[PDB]
Amino acid sequence: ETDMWIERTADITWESDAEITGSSERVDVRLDDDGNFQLM
Amino acid sequence: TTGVYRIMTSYQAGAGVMVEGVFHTLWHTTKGAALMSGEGRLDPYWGSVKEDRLCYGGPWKLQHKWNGHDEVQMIVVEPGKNVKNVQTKPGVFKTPEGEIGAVTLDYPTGTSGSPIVDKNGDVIGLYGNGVIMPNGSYISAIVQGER
Amino acid sequence: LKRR
Repeated sequence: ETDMWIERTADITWESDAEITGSSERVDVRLDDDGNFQLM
Repeated sequence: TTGVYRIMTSYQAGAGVMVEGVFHTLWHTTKGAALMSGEGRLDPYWGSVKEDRLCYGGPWKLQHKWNGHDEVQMIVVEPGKNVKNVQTKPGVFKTPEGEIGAVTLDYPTGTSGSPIVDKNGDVIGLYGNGVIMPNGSYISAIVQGER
Repeated sequence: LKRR
């Protein structure tokens, strides 16, 4: 049996008042066969 | 029912979105475990370990991607908190198959699978598979594939 | 780490 479940919490929407944060970085990476990104 | 969901196991293991009757998350949040829902048990339909994507109830429905021009919002599904959106201009992971939009947003483990949306409120991908930079900063891919 |  599974011990996991899902619960709805919110609509999918854009919030006009959202805080703006973060930066636009540019990084070389490879994606390995088990789904891990690796820095190059 | 279409919307944003928490994945529970109680504590929050991750998040995802229901769109067009299909539940979408990152592979690593459940590892393909079945999910109980208000509409009964959901079984994994398609998954890719390499892409870290997984959907339940039918094929991948999310058809939109980052346009490479605009800011995006993450609907942050933090454990123990109401959702809140944060807006950011993605950078990129540079890979051989093209660039992948990437966001410098650092939230708790329970937040993997939180959706990233464009200005039309369409889901362009999911948060929580990325890299740690040498200085310790986290950057997630906007994780997405074709519908 | 690398995932959330």
